[PDB]
Amino acid sequence: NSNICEVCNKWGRLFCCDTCPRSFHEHCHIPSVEANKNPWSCIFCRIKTIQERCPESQSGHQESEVLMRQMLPEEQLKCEFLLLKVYCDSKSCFFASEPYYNREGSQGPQKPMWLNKVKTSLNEQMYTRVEGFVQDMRLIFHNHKEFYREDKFTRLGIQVQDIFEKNFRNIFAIQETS
Ligand SMILES: [Zn+2]
Ligand SMILES: [Zn+2]
Ligand SMILES: [Zn+2]
Repeated sequence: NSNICEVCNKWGRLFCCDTCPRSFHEHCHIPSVEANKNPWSCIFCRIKTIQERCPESQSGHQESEVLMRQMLPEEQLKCEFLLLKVYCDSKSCFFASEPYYNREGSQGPQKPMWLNKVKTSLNEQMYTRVEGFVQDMRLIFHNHKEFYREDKFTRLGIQVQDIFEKNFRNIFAIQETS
């Protein structure tokens, strides 16, 4: 197994996947690494199994159809994995914890949102459709763009949104377009 966490790239108290060489901090994995379970398979491995069981699941889909899907166990898992792929980028730090807004010439968003809030919402099964999770994720970056205006810091929102959107298209097998 790797000697650094797959998500934050640090050493520490690491749990090792039994079916792949990745390792995780307990609360870096999503869901948090399960108490017992021998063997244990990481989210990467669990997603790869879904694909392998249903190869046709990789054919292209329309985003509108994916969004309306109910959050059954496979869709729950896919959203957890997509959230984890965002935390994998170091720039996610800016969006992880609860923000506050006090900048001359700007007003804070009406509905603040942040990664750890989405993480709790998934854990608590608060989303009934994929659409709920995707709307909160996109809200994080939209709030950031609106608040930071012409400050160059706006670009951090564009960057992490791009990581979200690429991973969304991969994980949910969105039909490729020009
Ligand atoms: Zn970690
Ligand atoms: Zn694994
Ligand atoms: Zn199948």
